[PDB]
Amino acid sequence: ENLWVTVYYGVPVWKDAETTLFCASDAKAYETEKHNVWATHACVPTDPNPQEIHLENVTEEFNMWKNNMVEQMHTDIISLWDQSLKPCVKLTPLCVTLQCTNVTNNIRGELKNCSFNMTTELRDKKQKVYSLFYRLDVVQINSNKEYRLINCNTSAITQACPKVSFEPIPIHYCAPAGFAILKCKDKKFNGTGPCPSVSTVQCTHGIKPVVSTQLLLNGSLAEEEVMIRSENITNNAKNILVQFNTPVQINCTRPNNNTRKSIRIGPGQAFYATGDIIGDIRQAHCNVSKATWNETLGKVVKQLRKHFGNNTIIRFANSSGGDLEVTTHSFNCGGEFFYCNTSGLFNSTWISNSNDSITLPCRIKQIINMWQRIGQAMYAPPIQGVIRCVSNITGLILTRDGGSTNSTTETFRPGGGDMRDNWRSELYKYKVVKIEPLGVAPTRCKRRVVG
Amino acid sequence: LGFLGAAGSTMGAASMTLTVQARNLLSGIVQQQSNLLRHLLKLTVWGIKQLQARVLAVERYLRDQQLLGIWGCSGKLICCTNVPWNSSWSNRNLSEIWDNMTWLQWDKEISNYTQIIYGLLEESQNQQEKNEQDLLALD
Amino acid sequence: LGFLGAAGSTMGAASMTLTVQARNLLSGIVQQQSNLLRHLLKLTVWGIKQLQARVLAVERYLRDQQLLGIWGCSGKLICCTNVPWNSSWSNRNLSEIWDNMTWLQWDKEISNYTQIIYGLLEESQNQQEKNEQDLLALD
Amino acid sequence: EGQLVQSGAELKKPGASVKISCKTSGYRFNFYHINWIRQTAGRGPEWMGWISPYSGDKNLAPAFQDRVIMTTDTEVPVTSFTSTGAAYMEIRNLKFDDTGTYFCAKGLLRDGSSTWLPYLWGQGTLLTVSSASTKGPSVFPLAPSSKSTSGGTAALGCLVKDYFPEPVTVSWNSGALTSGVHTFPAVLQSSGLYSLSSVVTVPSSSLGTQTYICNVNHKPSNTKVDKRVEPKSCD
Ligand SMILES: *[C@@H]1O[C@H](CO)[C@@H](O[C@@H]2O[C@H](CO)[C@@H](O[C@@H]3O[C@H](CO[C@H]4O[C@H](CO)[C@@H](O)[C@H](O[C@H]5O[C@H](CO)[C@@H](O)[C@H](O)[C@@H]5O)[C@@H]4O)[C@@H](O)[C@H](O[C@H]4O[C@H](CO[C@H]5O[C@H](CO)[C@@H](O)[C@H](O)[C@@H]5O)[C@@H](O)[C@H](O)[C@@H]4O)[C@@H]3O)[C@H](O)[C@H]2NC(C)=O)[C@H](O)[C@H]1NC(C)=O
Ligand SMILES: *[C@@H]1O[C@H](CO)[C@@H](O[C@@H]2O[C@H](CO)[C@@H](O[C@@H]3O[C@H](CO[C@H]4O[C@H](CO[C@H]5O[C@H](CO)[C@@H](O)[C@H](O)[C@@H]5O)[C@@H](O)[C@H](O[C@H]5O[C@H](CO)[C@@H](O)[C@H](O)[C@@H]5O)[C@@H]4O)[C@@H](O)[C@H](O[C@H]4O[C@H](CO)[C@@H](O)[C@H](O)[C@@H]4O)[C@@H]3O)[C@H](O)[C@H]2NC(C)=O)[C@H](O)[C@H]1NC(C)=O
Ligand SMILES: *[C@@H]1O[C@H](CO)[C@@H](O[C@@H]2O[C@H](CO)[C@@H](O[C@@H]3O[C@H](CO[C@H]4O[C@H](CO[C@H]5O[C@H](CO)[C@@H](O)[C@H](O)[C@@H]5O)[C@@H](O)[C@H](O[C@H]5O[C@H](CO[C@H]6O[C@H](CO)[C@@H](O)[C@H](O)[C@@H]6O)[C@@H](O)[C@H](O)[C@@H]5O)[C@@H]4O)[C@@H](O)[C@H](O)[C@@H]3O)[C@H](O)[C@H]2NC(C)=O)[C@H](O)[C@H]1NC(C)=O
Ligand SMILES: *[C@@H]1O[C@H](CO)[C@@H](O[C@@H]2O[C@H](CO)[C@@H](O[C@@H]3O[C@H](CO[C@H]4O[C@H](CO[C@H]5O[C@H](CO)[C@@H](O)[C@H](O)[C@@H]5O)[C@@H](O)[C@H](O)[C@@H]4O)[C@@H](O)[C@H](O[C@H]4O[C@H](CO)[C@@H](O)[C@H](O)[C@@H]4O)[C@@H]3O)[C@H](O)[C@H]2NC(C)=O)[C@H](O)[C@H]1NC(C)=O
Ligand SMILES: *[C@@H]1O[C@H](CO)[C@@H](O[C@@H]2O[C@H](CO)[C@@H](O[C@@H]3O[C@H](CO[C@H]4O[C@H](CO)[C@@H](O)[C@H](O)[C@@H]4O)[C@@H](O)[C@H](O[C@H]4O[C@H](CO)[C@@H](O)[C@H](O)[C@@H]4O)[C@@H]3O)[C@H](O)[C@H]2NC(C)=O)[C@H](O)[C@H]1NC(C)=O
Ligand SMILES: *[C@@H]1O[C@H](CO)[C@@H](O[C@@H]2O[C@H](CO)[C@@H](O[C@@H]3O[C@H](CO[C@H]4O[C@H](CO[C@H]5O[C@H](CO)[C@@H](O)[C@H](O)[C@@H]5O)[C@@H](O)[C@H](O)[C@@H]4O)[C@@H](O)[C@H](O)[C@@H]3O)[C@H](O)[C@H]2NC(C)=O)[C@H](O)[C@H]1NC(C)=O
Ligand SMILES: *[C@@H]1O[C@H](CO)[C@@H](O[C@@H]2O[C@H](CO)[C@@H](O[C@@H]3O[C@H](CO)[C@@H](O)[C@H](O[C@H]4O[C@H](CO)[C@@H](O)[C@H](O)[C@@H]4O)[C@@H]3O)[C@H](O)[C@H]2NC(C)=O)[C@H](O)[C@H]1NC(C)=O
Ligand SMILES: *[C@@H]1O[C@H](CO)[C@@H](O[C@@H]2O[C@H](CO)[C@@H](O[C@@H]3O[C@H](CO[C@H]4O[C@H](CO)[C@@H](O)[C@H](O)[C@@H]4O)[C@@H](O)[C@H](O)[C@@H]3O)[C@H](O)[C@H]2NC(C)=O)[C@H](O)[C@H]1NC(C)=O
Ligand SMILES: *[C@@H]1O[C@H](CO)[C@@H](O[C@@H]2O[C@H](CO)[C@@H](O[C@@H]3O[C@H](CO)[C@@H](O)[C@H](O)[C@@H]3O)[C@H](O)[C@H]2NC(C)=O)[C@H](O)[C@H]1NC(C)=O
Ligand SMILES: *[C@@H]1O[C@H](CO)[C@@H](O)[C@H](O)[C@H]1NC(C)=O
Ligand SMILES: *[C@@H]1O[C@H](CO)[C@@H](O)[C@H](O)[C@H]1NC(C)=O
Ligand SMILES: *[C@@H]1O[C@H](CO)[C@@H](O)[C@H](O)[C@H]1NC(C)=O
Ligand SMILES: *[C@@H]1O[C@H](CO)[C@@H](O)[C@H](O)[C@H]1NC(C)=O
Repeated sequence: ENLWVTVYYGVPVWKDAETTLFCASDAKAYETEKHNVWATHACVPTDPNPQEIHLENVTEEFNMWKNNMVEQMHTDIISLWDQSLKPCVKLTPLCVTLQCTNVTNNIRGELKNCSFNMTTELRDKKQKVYSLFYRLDVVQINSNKEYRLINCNTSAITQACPKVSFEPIPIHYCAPAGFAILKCKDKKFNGTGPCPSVSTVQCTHGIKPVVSTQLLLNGSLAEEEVMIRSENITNNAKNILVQFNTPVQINCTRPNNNTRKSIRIGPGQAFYATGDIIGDIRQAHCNVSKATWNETLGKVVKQLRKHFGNNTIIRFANSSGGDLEVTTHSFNCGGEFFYCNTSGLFNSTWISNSNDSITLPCRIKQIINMWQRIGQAMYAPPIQGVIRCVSNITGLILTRDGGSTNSTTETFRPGGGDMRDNWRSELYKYKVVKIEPLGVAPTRCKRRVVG
Repeated sequence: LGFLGAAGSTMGAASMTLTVQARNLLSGIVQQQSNLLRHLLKLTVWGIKQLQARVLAVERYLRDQQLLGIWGCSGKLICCTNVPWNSSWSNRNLSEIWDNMTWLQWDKEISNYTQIIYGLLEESQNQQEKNEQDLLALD
Repeated sequence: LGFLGAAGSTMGAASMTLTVQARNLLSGIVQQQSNLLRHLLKLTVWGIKQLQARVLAVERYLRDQQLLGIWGCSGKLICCTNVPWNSSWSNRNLSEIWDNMTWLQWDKEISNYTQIIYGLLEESQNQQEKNEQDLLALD
Repeated sequence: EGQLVQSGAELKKPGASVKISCKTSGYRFNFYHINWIRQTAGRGPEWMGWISPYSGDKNLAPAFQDRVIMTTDTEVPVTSFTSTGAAYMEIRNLKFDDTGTYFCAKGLLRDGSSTWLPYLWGQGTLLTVSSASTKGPSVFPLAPSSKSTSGGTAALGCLVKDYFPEPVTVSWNSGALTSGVHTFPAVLQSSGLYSLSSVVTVPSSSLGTQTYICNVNHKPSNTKVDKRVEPKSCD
C-alpha cells in the first residue's frame, strides 16, 4: 500500500533512568539568621507555582527500594555535611590527659568537672581551664580519676561552626530538561507495584532531611490508615517502614542552663566549652500523649494483621541488641544531640480484637560522627540557653523476630539501623524517567518527489 | 493538555498536540537563571549538580536535534519521508495502530530495529534527495 | 565508507557520502553518559577534562551550525547559493577541481580568502533573498 | 489477545431474574467497551447494550432499556498494558423467548469511528428459561459393539440418558487425554429429556490394564459417580 515512514518530534515516551537532580527552595533563613548546614548560602529558588498533571490512562510501575533518588539523597547529605565542617576550628589540641571529678553528690552524678592543660593563643605558653563534659563522651585510662575523650582513640575531631543551624528545612528535588519525576498518587500502595494514578510533576514536595533514628519526624502521610512497606515481607531480616495517617506530637526539652565559655587555643580559634550549670540538674525528657499513642500503635497491628499470619499474637519488645546510639531515638534539636530510651514505647501488646502522658528519659552527646562514618567526628558546642523541640512523629522503623521457624507468634522491635531508609519514607511515591522525544511511525504520506 | 498530558491517550491524540512536550524540553523555570542575586565560594555540591545537569540538558537536546537536521526535518515538527515502510517491522494495519497502541506501547514495539530505521532514514531523504539536484539544479 | 573514509579520495566521492562525517560530529560513544553507576568527590582531574571537552563539543558544533542557519541552509546538508563565483579565487575549471584535488588540498587553496566568501554568503542568500518577500509576500 | 471468559450455566424459573458475569484478562480493561449479544432459538442475534468502564456512559437498546440495567466495577492492573476486570448484567422478567446462548465480547477499538462493535468473544453461557424442574442425569455404560482394531487401537465411550436442564461435557481422569476424542451433540427426546453420547479415539488394545473410566461433571446434580464399562465382550 506504499506505506511511508513519518517522524514525530515530541512524542510522549520515557524509559526508566536516573540523572543528577538539584536543589530548590524559596525564602528561608535569609538576613536574620542564615548559614543553614543544608541550604548553604544559596539554593536555586523554587517556583511559587507547582506543576502537577494527572497523567491519564497510564499505569507505570514504581519501585521504592530499587529507586535511586534515595541513594542520590544519601550521598548528597554526607557530602553536604562534610562541606559544612571542613572550614572551621579543628580540635586536635583537645587530646590530653583529663583529671575529672563528680559533681555534688553531697557526701545524681552523670557529668564531670574536667581540668586539663591546653595551648593558648601564644604557642610558647600554656593555660589550665575547667570544662564540663557528658558521660560516655569520656573514658578512664588505667585515687584521682584520669580521663580521655572517646574520639582521640579513634579518628580526629573538628568543632561544629558556632553560627550554623542544624534545623531541617524543606529541600526540593527536581528534574533536568528532558526528564520528569513521576508521582504515585495512589493512596493505597502496598510495597511497590503498578500505580494507576500517576502524575509527572517537575518538582517533588517539600522534603525535610530529618536526621532521625528508629522513629521519623516531620514526614509525609497518606490519607488511608497507616501504610506498611517492606522490600520483602516474610524475610524477617529486611527492615520495615511505617507511614501514619495522623502524626503524634512529641515535645522534648533540655532543662539544663548551660553557660558559654569560649577559650582560645591559638589565634582566631575558640573552643566553646560547657560553662557552669545554673539551677538544679534535671534529666532531659520526651512527652508523648499516652492517649494519642495507644491508638497509633493499634492501627498498625490491625494493618499488620493482614500481612503476618492473620489473627495471631503480635508483641513489641525493646530494641534488641545493638549499640547504645543506634538503638535509641537519636536526633538533633537546636544543636544538641538527644538519645532517648525507646523501651518505654515498645512494651505493650494487644491481640484478639489534665491527661496522662508518657515521658522518655534522654541523654545528650556532644561527640558525634553520623552515618557510621569513621573518617572524622565532630564536637557539637553546647547551646547556650533553653532547649525545646516540638516535632510531629510520622514514621517508624521495625526489625526481626530472630528466626522462629513457623510456630506460635511474631514480635517486632525497633531498629533504625540505617539512615537512607528515613528518606525512603519520603520518596516511596517518586521515580524519575528519561523523555525520548523521537518517535517514528508509518502513514501513507510522502513529501515532494524531487528536491 | 499539559506536559505529557496525552501520554496515556491513543497515538492519534498525541499526534494532535505534541508541542507541549517539545516546548518544555530544553529550558525550564527550574533552572531559573542561577545566581542568588537579591561566604563567597560557589564550589558547593549544589553548583556541581546543577551545572552538570544544565550540560546534559542541551547535550541531550542537541543529540536529538542533530538527527532532525540530517533528515531534512529541522525546520518543522512533523515531516514526511521517502522511505517505504517494510512489512517485517509490523504486520498491523493503518487504522489498527494509530487507534489501539498509544506511543508508550509503540516505542517498545520498534525498539529492536529502531536504529536500523534511523540508518535508512539518512539515506533516502537526504543522501539521495539532496543529491538529486545534480540533474535538476541546472541543465 | 566510515568516518572520514573518503578523506583521501577525490572531492566527487566525499560529495557522495558526507553524512558519516556529519553524523559522528556532536555525540559520541566515548562520552558514554558519564557516571560510574553500577570516596564521594567527583572533583577529580578526570571530571574537569571531560566536562570542558563536552562543552567545546557543542560549542564548536553550534558555532558552525549557527553559520548554516544564517545562510538559509539549516534544514539541509547541501544547499545551493545565489553568490556568483569570482574568478580571482581559482582559475581552474569545472571538472578540473572536482576530479583532481580531494578537499584536503582544497581547504588550503581557499583558506586565504575563505572568510571573505563567508561574508558575501550571508548577503546574497539571506540578506536580500529573505528580504525579497517585501514585494512578493503580498501585493 | 486475552481470553475474556464468561462464567455461566445459571438458569432459573421464568421471571426470577439473574445476573451474569464475564472475567477478563490480557488487555487494558479500562477503555475498551464491553458488549452483550444473545442468540435465541428463533435465530436473530440481538445486541443488548454497550458500556464503557471509563466515565460510565452506556447506551442500551430501546427494546431492553426499561428492564435491563448493567453495571461494572473497576480493574486491578497487572502490568502497564494489561489488567484483569469483570462485567455484570442484570435482567428482570423473562420467558421462553428469552432462552438461548449469551455472549459477552470486548469492544473492537479505542477510537471514535467504530467501537460499539465487539471484537473478542467470551466462551458463551447457556441459559434455560424452562418451567420444568431440575433432574439429575443417569449414567449408562456403552456396550462393546465390535469395531475394527487393526494396530491394536479401538474406540469406546460412555452413554448419558435423560437429563435436564442445560448440557454438559465429558472429561477424563487427571486430564492428559484431550486430543483425538469425539463426544457427540446432545439430543432432545419428544419426552423433554435430553441425552448425549461420547466416543473416544485412542488405542484400546485389550481391555484391562489401560484406563477406561470416563469422567462426567455436571449441573444442579453435580457429580460423584463416574462409571467404567462392563467387562464381558466380543472378539
Ligand atoms: C484514555 O482516556 C480517554 C479519555 O480521556 C479515553 O477516550 C475515550 O475513547 C473512547 C473510545 O471510543 C471515545 O468513545 C467515543 O468517541 C466517539 C467519537 O466520535 C467522534 O469521531 C467520529 C469519527 O472518529 C465522528 O464520526 C464523530 O462525529 C462526527 O461526525 C458527525 C456526523 O456524523 C458530526 O455531527 C460530528 O460533529 C462529528 O464531526 C465524532 O466526532 C464519540 O462519538 C462517542 O460518544 C459517546 O460518548 C459521549 C461522551 O461525551 C462525548 O460527547 C459529548 C457530547 O455528547 C462531548 O461533549 C464530549 O466531549 C465527548 O466527546 C456521549 O456524549 C455520546 O452521546 C456517546 O455516548 C464516544 O465518546 C471517548 O469519546 C473518549 N473519551 C471522552 C473524553 O469522551 C480513551 O479511551 C482512554 N484510553 C484509550 C487508549 O482508549
Ligand atoms: C520538625 O519541625 C518542627 C517545627 O518547625 C521543628 O521545631 C522547630 O525547631 C527550630 C530549630 O530547629 C525552632 O527554631 C528556633 O527557635 C528558637 C527559640 O525562639 C523561638 O520562639 C520565638 C518566640 O517568639 C514569640 O515570642 C517572643 C517573646 O517570647 C516575641 O518576641 C516574638 O515576637 C514572638 O511573639 C520566636 O520569636 C523565634 O524565632 C523568630 O523570631 C525571633 C524574634 O522574635 C527571631 O530572633 C528569630 O530569628 C525568628 O525570626 C523562635 O521561633 C531560636 O532561639 C532559634 O535560633 C534563633 O535564635 C537564637 C537565640 O540566640 C539565635 O542565636 C539564632 O541566631 C537564631 O536567630 C530558632 O529560631 C522552632 O521554634 C521549632 N518549632 C517551631 C515552633 O517552629 C523540629 O525541630 C523539626 N524536627 C526536628 C528534626 O527537630
Ligand atoms: C568545676 O571546677 C572548677 C575548678 O576551678 C570550679 O571553680 C572553682 O570553684 C571553687 C568553689 O569553691 C572556687 O573556690 C573559690 O575560691 C575563691 C577565691 O579564693 C579566695 O578565698 C579563699 C578562701 O578559702 C576558701 O576555703 C575556705 C576553707 O574553709 C573557706 O572557709 C572559704 O570560704 C573559701 O571557700 C582564700 O584561701 C584565697 O586566699 C587569699 O585570700 C584570703 C582572703 O580571706 C579568705 O580566707 C580567710 C582565711 O584565711 C577567711 O577568713 C576569709 O573569710 C576568706 O575566705 C586570705 O585569707 C588568704 O591568706 C589569701 O591571701 C582567696 O582570697 C573563694 O573566694 C571562694 O570562697 C571559693 O573558695 C575556685 O576559685 C573555682 N576555680 C577557679 C577558676 O578559681 C567550678 O565551680 C566547678 N564547677 C561548678 C559546679 O561550677
Ligand atoms: C540561665 O542562666 C542565665 C545567667 O544567669 C540567666 O540569665 C539571666 O537570668 C536572670 C534571672 O532569670 C534575668 O533576670 C534579671 O535581669 C535583670 C536585668 O539585667 C540585665 O539588664 C541590666 C540593665 O539594668 C538592669 O539592672 C540594673 C542593675 O545593674 C538596674 O539598675 C536596672 O534597673 C535594670 O534592672 C544589665 O545591667 C544586666 O547586665 C543585664 O543585661 C538583672 O538586673 C537581674 O539581676 C538580678 O539577679 C541576678 C541573677 O540572675 C543577680 O546576680 C543580681 O544581683 C540581681 O539580683 C536578673 O539578672 C537576666 O535578664 C538573664 N540574662 C542575663 C544575660 O543575665 C537565665 O535567666 C537562666 N535561665 C533561667 C532558668 O532563668
Ligand atoms: C504536625 O501536624 C499538624 C497537623 O497537620 C500541623 O499543624 C498544621 O501545620 C501545617 C503546616 O505546618 C498547616 O498546614 C497548612 O497551612 C496552610 C496555610 O495557608 C496558605 O499559605 C501557606 C503559606 O504561603 C501555603 O504554604 C499554604 O499552601 C496555603 O496556601 C493551609 O492553607 C493548608 O491547608 C490546605 O491547603 C494546602 C494547600 O496545598 C494543602 O496542602 C493542605 O492539605 C490543606 O488542604 C494547611 O492547613 C496547618 O494549618 C496546621 N493545622 C492543621 C490542622 O493541619 C503541625 O504544624 C505539624 N508539625 C510539623 C512540624 O510537622
Ligand atoms: C598541667 O601542666 C603541669 C606542668 O606541665 C602538669 O604537671 C603538674 O602541675 C602541678 C601544678 O598544677 C604540680 O603540682 C604542684 O607542685 C608544686 C611544687 O612542685 C614541686 O614540689 C613538689 C612537692 O611539693 C613540695 O614543695 C612545694 C613547693 O611549693 C611545697 O608547697 C609543698 O608543701 C612540698 O614541700 C614536687 O612534687 C614537684 O615535683 C616539684 O618539685 C606545689 O607547690 C603545688 O602545691 C602543687 O602540688 C605537679 O607537681 C605537676 N606534675 C605532676 C606530677 O602532675 C599538670 O599535670 C598539667 N595538668 C594537670 C593534669 O593538672
Ligand atoms: C511494661 O509495662 C508494664 C505495665 O503495662 C510494666 O509493669 C509495671 O511496671 C511498673 C514499674 O516497674 C510497676 O509499678 C511498680 O509497682 C510496684 C509494686 O508492684 C511499686 O512498688 C512501684 O512503686 C515504686 O516505683 C514507682 C515508679 O516506678 C514510684 O513512683 C513509687 O513511689 C515507688 O518507689 C511501682 O508502682 C507495675 O506494678 C507493673 N505492673 C503493672 C500492671 O502496672 C512493665 O514493667 C513494663 N516493662 C518494661 C520493661 O517497660
Ligand atoms: C503487594 O501486592 C502485590 C499484588 O498482589 C504482591 O505481588 C504479588 O506477589 C506474589 C508473591 O511475590 C506473586 O506471586 C504469588 O505466588 C504465590 C506462590 O504460588 C506458588 O505456591 C502456591 C502455594 O503456596 C501455589 O498455589 C502456586 O501454584 C505456586 O506454586 C501464589 O500463591 C500467589 O497466588 C501469587 O501467584 C504475585 O504474582 C504478585 N502479584 C502481582 C502480579 O502483582 C506483592 O507481593 C505485595 N507486597 C509487596 C511488598 O509489594
Ligand atoms: C507539647 O507541649 C505543649 C505545650 O508546649 C503541650 O501543648 C498543649 O497541650 C494541651 C493538651 O490538653 C492543650 O490543651 C488544650 O488545647 C486545646 C486546643 O488543642 C484548647 O482548645 C484547650 O483550651 C486546651 O488549651 C494546649 O492547648 C497545648 N498547647 C499548645 C498551644 O499546643 C502538648 O500537650 C505537649 N505534648 C504532649 C505529649 O502532650
Ligand atoms: C531489653 O530487653 C533485653 C532482653 O531481651 C533486656 O536484657 C534489656 O535489659 C532490655 N532493656 C534494654 C533497653 O536493653
Ligand atoms: C484528654 O484527651 C482527650 C482526647 O484527646 C480530650 O478529649 C480531653 O479534652 C483531654 N483532657 C481533658 C479532660 O480536657
Ligand atoms: C525488510 O527488510 C529486511 C532486511 O533487509 C528483509 O529481510 C525483509 O525481507 C524486508 N521486507 C520487505 C519485503 O519489505
Ligand atoms: C573578484 O573580487 C575582487 C575583490 O572585489 C575583485 O578585485 C576582482 O576583480 C573580482 N573578480 C571578478 C571579476 O569576479
